[PDB]
Amino acid sequence: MESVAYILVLTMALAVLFFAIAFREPPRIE
Amino acid sequence: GGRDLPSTGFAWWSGNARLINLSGKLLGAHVAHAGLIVFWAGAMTLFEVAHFIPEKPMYEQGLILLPHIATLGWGVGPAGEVTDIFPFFVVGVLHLISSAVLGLGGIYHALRGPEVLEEYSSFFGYDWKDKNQMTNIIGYHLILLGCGALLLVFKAMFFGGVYDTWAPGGGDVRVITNPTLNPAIIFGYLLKAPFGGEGWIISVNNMEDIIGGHIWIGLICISGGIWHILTKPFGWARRALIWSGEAYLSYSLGALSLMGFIASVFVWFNNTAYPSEFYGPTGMEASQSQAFTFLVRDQRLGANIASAQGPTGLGKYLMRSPSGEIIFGGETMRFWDFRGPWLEPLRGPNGLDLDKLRNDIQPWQVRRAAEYMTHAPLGSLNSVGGVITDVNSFNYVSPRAWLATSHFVLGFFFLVGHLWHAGRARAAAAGFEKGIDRETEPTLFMPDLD
Amino acid sequence: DKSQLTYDDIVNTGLANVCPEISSFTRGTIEVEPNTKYFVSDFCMEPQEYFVKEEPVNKRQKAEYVKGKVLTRQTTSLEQIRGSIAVGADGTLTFKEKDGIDFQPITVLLPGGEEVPFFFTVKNFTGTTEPGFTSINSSTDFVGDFNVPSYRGAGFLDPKARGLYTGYDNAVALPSAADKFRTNKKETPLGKGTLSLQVTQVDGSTGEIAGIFESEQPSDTDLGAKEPLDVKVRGIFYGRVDT
Amino acid sequence: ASLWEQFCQWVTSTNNRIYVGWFGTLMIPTLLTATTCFIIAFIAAPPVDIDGIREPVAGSLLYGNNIISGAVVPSSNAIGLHFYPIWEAASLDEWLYNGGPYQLVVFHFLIGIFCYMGRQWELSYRLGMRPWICVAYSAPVSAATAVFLIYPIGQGSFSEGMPLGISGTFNFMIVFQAEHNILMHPFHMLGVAGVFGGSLFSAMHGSLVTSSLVRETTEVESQNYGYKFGQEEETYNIVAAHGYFGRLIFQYASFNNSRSLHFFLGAWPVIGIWFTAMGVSTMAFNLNGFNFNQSILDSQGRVIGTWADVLNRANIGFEVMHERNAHNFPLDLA
Amino acid sequence: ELNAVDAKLTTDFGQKIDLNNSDIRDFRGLRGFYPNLASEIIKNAPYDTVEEVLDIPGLSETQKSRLEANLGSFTVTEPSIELTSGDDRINPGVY
Amino acid sequence: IPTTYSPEKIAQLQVYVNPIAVARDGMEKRLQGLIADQNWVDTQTYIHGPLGQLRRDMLGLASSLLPKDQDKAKTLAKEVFGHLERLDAAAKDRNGSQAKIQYQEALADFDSFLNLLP
Amino acid sequence: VELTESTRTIPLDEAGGTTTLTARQFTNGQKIFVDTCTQCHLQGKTKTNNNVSLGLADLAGAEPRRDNVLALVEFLKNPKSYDGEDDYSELHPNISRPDIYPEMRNYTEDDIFDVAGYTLIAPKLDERWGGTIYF
Ligand code: CLA
Ligand code: CLA
Ligand code: CLA
Ligand code: CLA
Ligand code: CLA
Ligand SMILES: CC1=C(/C=C/C(C)=C/C=C/C(C)=C/C=C/C=C(C)/C=C/C=C(C)/C=C/C2=C(C)CCCC2(C)C)C(C)(C)CCC1
Ligand SMILES: CC1=C(/C=C/C(C)=C/C=C/C(C)=C/C=C/C=C(C)/C=C/C=C(C)/C=C/C2=C(C)CCCC2(C)C)C(C)(C)CCC1
Ligand SMILES: CCCCCCCCCCCCO[C@@H]1O[C@H](CO)[C@@H](O[C@H]2O[C@H](CO)[C@@H](O)[C@H](O)[C@H]2O)[C@H](O)[C@H]1O
Ligand code: OEX
Ligand SMILES: [Ca+2]
Ligand SMILES: [Cl-]
Ligand SMILES: [Cl-]
Repeated sequence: MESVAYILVLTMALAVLFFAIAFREPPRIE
Repeated sequence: GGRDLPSTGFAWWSGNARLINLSGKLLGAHVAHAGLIVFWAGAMTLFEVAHFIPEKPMYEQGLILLPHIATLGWGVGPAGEVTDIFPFFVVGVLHLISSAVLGLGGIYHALRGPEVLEEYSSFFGYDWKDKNQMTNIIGYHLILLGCGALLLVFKAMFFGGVYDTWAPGGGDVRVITNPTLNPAIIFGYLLKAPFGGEGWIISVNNMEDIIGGHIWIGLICISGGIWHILTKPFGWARRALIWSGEAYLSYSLGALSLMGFIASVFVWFNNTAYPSEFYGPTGMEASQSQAFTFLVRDQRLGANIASAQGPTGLGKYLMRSPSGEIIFGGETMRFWDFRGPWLEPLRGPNGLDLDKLRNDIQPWQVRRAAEYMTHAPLGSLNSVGGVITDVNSFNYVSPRAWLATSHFVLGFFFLVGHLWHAGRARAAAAGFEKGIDRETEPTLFMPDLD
Repeated sequence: DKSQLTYDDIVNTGLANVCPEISSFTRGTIEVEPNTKYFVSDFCMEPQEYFVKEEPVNKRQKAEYVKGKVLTRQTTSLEQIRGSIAVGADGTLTFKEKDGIDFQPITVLLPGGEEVPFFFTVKNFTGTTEPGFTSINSSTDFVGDFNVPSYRGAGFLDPKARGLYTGYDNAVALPSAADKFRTNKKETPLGKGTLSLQVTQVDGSTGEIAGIFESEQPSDTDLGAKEPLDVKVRGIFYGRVDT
Repeated sequence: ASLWEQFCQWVTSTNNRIYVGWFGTLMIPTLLTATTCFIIAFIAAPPVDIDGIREPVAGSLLYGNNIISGAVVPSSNAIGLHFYPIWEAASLDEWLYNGGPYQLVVFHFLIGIFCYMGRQWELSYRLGMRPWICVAYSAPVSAATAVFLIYPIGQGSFSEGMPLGISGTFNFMIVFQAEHNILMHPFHMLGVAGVFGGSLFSAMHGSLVTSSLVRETTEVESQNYGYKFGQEEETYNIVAAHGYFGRLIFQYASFNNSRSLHFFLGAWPVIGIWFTAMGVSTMAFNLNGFNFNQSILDSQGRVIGTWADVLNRANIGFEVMHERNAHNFPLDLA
Repeated sequence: ELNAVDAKLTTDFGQKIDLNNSDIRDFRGLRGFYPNLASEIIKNAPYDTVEEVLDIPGLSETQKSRLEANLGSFTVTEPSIELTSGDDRINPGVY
Repeated sequence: IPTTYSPEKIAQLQVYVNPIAVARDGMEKRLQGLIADQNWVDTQTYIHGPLGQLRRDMLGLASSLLPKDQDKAKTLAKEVFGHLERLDAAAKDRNGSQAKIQYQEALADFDSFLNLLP
Repeated sequence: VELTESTRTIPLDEAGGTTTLTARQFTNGQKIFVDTCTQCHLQGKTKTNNNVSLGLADLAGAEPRRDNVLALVEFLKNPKSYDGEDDYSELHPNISRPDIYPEMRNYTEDDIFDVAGYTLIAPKLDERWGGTIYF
């Protein structure tokens, strides 16, 4: 059942990668 | 002619970049470097001859030029024995004297000639933007390259032949009388997969194939030379390419990187144009030799080498390749595509034939296998032979190993040069090689990404 | 279907795992004496269909065979086998296997994910016919026994470096529980298989016989770790009986 | 106006959130293919007969591995350098057994990272940049090509390529040392100089810039809010950093030109990783590290050991136990 | 429980050279045996007793005299398949 | 300058002529049947196998011969090697007639080389 | 200690005769061993056949025994099998066949004496002389 835990933690990292690219705070010149 | 950085904008470590628009000095640098190349060829050949024991194998003595001369069929007989020391010395002496001539010429053009050749002659004067003159120089160099390929063909066909490692009776200097002019064979060597069992052009296995390909290469190069001399670049070529000296340098760097990679693979895998009598066995040859040597030894001890199963269930000496051919067992299963003149006598239509292994193995094949197995291209940087766990008593690194390693490193660094010069050529033709203009910084006029 | 094919024509095509066939029908016989020996020159065996006998959780339900797909590539054929055929005083025909490439390790995949490695072999095969035979014809049928040696040799090492004449005799990774495992002791016994070679096509002018075979044998035990499954191999064979 | 020119303008657009470009038109399919096959194989591939001796190695998570031990196992030694796509297998299960996923992932990954380097050049050209970021990226690319392609080519089998896993990488490194003595190879030493010095100089640069930050925040908020994105002015005092560093060592050991400092920061680990990529690529052809074993003898002739001899004892212990069931002959020729 | 060759090493296989199970390398201590006479001994295995090793066909007077000169180095045990399968008596993976 | 076969010279010759005699004997025993049966695979493996040291042995013989019998032996050996090359080419082409003609030419040149020996 | 005379004193024949090499003879025999022997006999093993190694027990077990100078010289003129029955003149490097082994056609008789002397002295300088390939 450890395979579920490994899949969850890898999926959490990949979801963090998606949300950090797609939904970053936009860099604004001001 | 600027020779300082205030007068050129190039620092001393980029100082040959000051030669980009100075044609006569640039010609002098080239001729001087060419002289360096011919100097190394001559002096290294003289060194190799002076450090040559001719009754000893060439691959045992750290020689890389004498194998090249011997492959052309100079000073050698059957099985690569050196009959005459003199042709190697002649090749060395000729390069060394021509290098003296070339160095004098390079130093003249670099230090006393016209700095720019466009104020002296329209034939040697070249502007990098002048597409017709650069294609003329391409055409000249192409004609002479085709002549060099035909000179190799003339040597193999009308001037005593070349070393054929596959010749009946053993390898010998033989005259190629029937080169393959068939375009199917020659150009299907180009369509073969660059992978195991196919090997692209590295798998060229006979001197007839090599010589026919060089006739085709000479014809192609002479035709292309006459082409670039008679035509201007077409609109697709002018619209796709960068037309500048750094660009042409980087194109040549990419080609050189490709050719260095191909030469490293060629000397590592091919034993036809790089015969094992001169360059030593390949890694595949030595592994197959070890398997064959212990097959012969255990067969002499009475072992049934066909029915002997190993610890894993595969045969200890003989097994099947993934397509079913009868091949040597052990880790050498990976080298089952190896072909060599000592092993092809024992190969049947289905692979290694049992009857030939049982009663057709000659003592010279046993000797050759033991020599090749004990001369595997494995060695420390300090030239200690064998596996790296061996102690220090065997002074050997294969010339195949040296040549493949050197030319792979050169090919990589010339790919790096291509990238550096292709990028700089594009940046300089586009005008931003010196940095971003502050007033017209391009990103400042773009929409935000999010 | 090769005959005149060069190794360059055959290489990487998979035809080297194919046994040669008879050129045409040529349905004839080989006339044999009452009490002499003949040599079989290059006996070949191409396995084609593979079945593993199921062990159900019940102990009374019929076991049945299930087809397996071959995880190894075209490395499944025996070839260049020398042997002998002896004709008996009653008339019986005794095919005896001497040597050659007479074993191949083969892994077959079963439905459900069970990979079954086994030692497909014709090693020391002795097979006999019915009595009253005077010619090797389409009714000739050598049924007999062959030796199936252990798939892993006794110098093989398991992933904890335990084997039979080499390796540890205990689980060294667990030092206080090193001798608690039944897989510490390895064993490479000799199993038995049954092979039937039914000759279906004979060539009289060349001494070429061919036909089908059905063989039954155990599978790998991995040096005695698991019970061997029953493997039935169906295929075709070819040979040259020297007259 | 034309449909092709509209497609060319979309492909080469700097307004794409992720730049595509012509190198990206090769990068994205190859990298997505390699990523999908790697994830599926790392979770659920069946065991792979890497040594070609019918001894399949469980590499995936569903077959008993964890994250550390899991790997996409290299293709079979029986395959060697042979091209092994899916359509060259009789079934998908055979392809999985012989290590076809490794070949698929590695080939599409290598094309993808070469196209990543080309795309880095492409975007630098479209943005009006100088073009040599791709040259710096060519050092990890060369190292990856050395361990996934060049070492298999020189050794003659894709089974010799680095496995796509953590413990598989450790296995590759240990077998590399036992066979090639990579620690004694000066190109690996230059690589260690590259990575140790790159981390050193990263720490130096970062610590000096953080040390010489101009006061633009209170003591409450984070000092990073003293920098505004797209500000014209410098966020730190380089002259103060140079005064500190030329008193820490001596005056002429410190950079004052920031451009020379950043060229050095780029060039040091890149040249080190280039050299170690070439070291692995040259030990592909068995040009191994230094062999100083039994180099010191006494006057009688007896061997006096050095640290290289103890290193060789370790190398022998690694070698005699590696691929324990794959060797049938006395020498490990390749 | 001991495996098979450990049980053999408990027997006289571990003290001297067994004509049914011992490898060819074990015959090197006997002068004039390796490789020819040892190969003939391994080829003509099994033997019920030690003395029928002198009954091997093809034995010249020198081979018979060298086998009689060193008959006290030999025993016979039951031929074990763990040491015999796949020609381990010629090459057991030891160099 | 012996001008006759010395008692030590024939003995020194023997080391080279024994592989040459073996090659000649196997040429009139194996190769003829291989060519006659259209066994081109076995023909090529014979001329590259047990004939695989014919060149070295013949040239060592022709050099180790009498001081005035070197050149004729050398050119007959080269003619033998040329005929064997053309026979190899014919066997690769699967040409029976050319292989037969080249085998006969090789046999004639080999017999002349044998007649040159003392 | 030094390279003493007891280190260079080795059996000369089967009858209890001994010879003592010189320092120059030992150096020449070592150099010849590096140049021609080590490609298969590195550290006293034999990579092609480690059943027949250059260890002293291996040399003593040959027929006749090869733990003396004259026996090693005779093996380097006319090599045989380990039991002395077969002919290895076409299979082991030797001085009687310069046609197939030209790397040793420039070795004199004293060079064979020196390399045999080194082959007898080198086992008492290395304890791993004549062991397993990986030892
Ligand atoms: C193959 C190597 C090579 C070659 C052929 C050249 C060639 C050239 N370089 Mg150069 N360069 C090189 C490597 C090379 N370089 C390297 C590695 C660096 C980095 C340090 C430089 C940095 C550099 C700078 C900064 C400049 C050049 C310049 C030049 C050009 C003129 C030199 C000059 O006028 O001053 C003359 C120098 C001397 C008179 C000193 C004496 C040197 C002589 C020539 C030694 C060789 C003689 C030889 C021993 C005799 C053999 C002849 C025969 C009898 C056998 C010239 C064509 C200049 C230029 O761009 O032109 C406008 C310039 O500004 N280079
Ligand atoms: C790639 C090499 C190369 C190139 C393109 C040039 C080009 C030039 N040279 Mg130069 N030179 C070179 C190498 C080269 N040279 C070498 C190696 C030397 C040493 C001998 C010289 C020494 C030299 C001097 C002293 C002078 C020139 C001059 C000139 C200019 C006019 C020459 C002319 O048209 O007269 C007509 C051309 C001919 C009559 C062609 C004759 C055929 C040649 C010379 C012989 C064939 C070469 C060879 C045998 C064939 C193969 C080469 C071999 C290495 C494989 C011209 C721009 C002159 C100059 O400075 O301009 C004002 C000048 O006075 N050169
Ligand atoms: C080294 C000598 C040399 C050099 C420097 C040139 C240089 C040039 N040639 Mg020329 N050519 C040569 C030899 C040479 N050629 C020879 C020997 C022939 C006789 C066959 C020709 C026949 C020829 C023709 C007919 C044309 C040129 C053209 C050109 C110009 C542009 C070509 C281009 O854009 O490239 C790039 C090519 C492409 C973008 C097309 C796609 C090609 C694919 C990508 C190649 C795949 C290779 C693959 C990756 C590697 C695997 C190897 C194998 C399987 C092929 C350029 C200046 C063109 C020109 O401008 O006319 C004057 C033109 O139409 N050449
Ligand atoms: C194709 C290139 C090449 C190859 C394959 C060889 C191969 C060989 N050489 Mg040779 N040599 C070469 C070029 C080459 N050489 C050149 C250009 C010279 C002139 C200097 C020589 C002068 C020479 C001599 C005098 C001798 C040899 C010898 C030998 C043999 C033993 C090598 C050895 O142990 O040295 C040691 C190995 C090294 C010192 C490795 C050096 C690694 C280099 C420096 C890497 C370069 C890094 C990179 C390219 C720098 C730019 C990267 C940058 C972007 C950071 C061997 C067969 C010896 C021999 O046996 O003769 C019979 C001998 O004594 N060579
Ligand atoms: C024949 C191919 C070729 C040619 C004609 C050029 C030409 C040029 N390059 Mg390029 N380049 C090339 C290949 C080539 N390059 C390759 C293969 C690489 C990858 C390494 C590069 C990377 C490169 C960079 C990073 C730069 C250039 C630059 C330049 C320009 C000036 C360079 C100069 O003055 O030399 C000066 C020479 C030196 C300062 C000495 C170099 C010595 C190196 C570092 C070590 C030598 C190693 C060698 C193997 C010997 C080992 C010695 C060891 C034993 C101690 C010039 C037009 C400059 C530029 O872009 O201007 C337009 C520049 O910045 N090139
Ligand atoms: C420009 C320049 C440069 C360059 C230069 C160069 C690159 C050069 C060159 C040059 C050359 C390229 C040269 C040469 C030479 C050669 C010679 C001079 C020779 C010779 C000869 C002889 C004399 C020989 C002899 C002999 C013989 C006959 C044989 C035997 C042995 C002997 C050896 C004795 C530099 C970088 C510095 C920088 C500055 C500028
Ligand atoms: C001698 C010989 C031979 C022959 C060979 C041949 C015949 C060849 C060839 C070849 C060829 C004939 C080639 C080629 C090539 C090509 C290339 C290498 C290319 C390319 C490319 C490019 C460079 C392009 C680029 C681009 C693109 C991609 C698109 C856009 C535009 C541009 C331009 C950017 C043989 C092997 C048989 C045998 C042995 C020897
Ligand atoms: C979403 C994209 C596609 C995902 C990948 C494709 C589906 C593959 C995974 C399906 C999920 C698990 O699917 C199933 O897992 C089990 C459990 O290990 C595997 O089962 C395997 O291992 C188990 C024990 O480890 C054993 O019974 C046996 O060795 C084998 O059957 C099956 O072979 C696989 O079919
Ligand atoms: O696979 Mn992976 O590692 Ca290269 O070396 Mn041989 O083969 Mn296998 O043993 Mn050690
Ligand atoms: Ca040697
Ligand atoms: Cl092996
Ligand atoms: Cl391992």
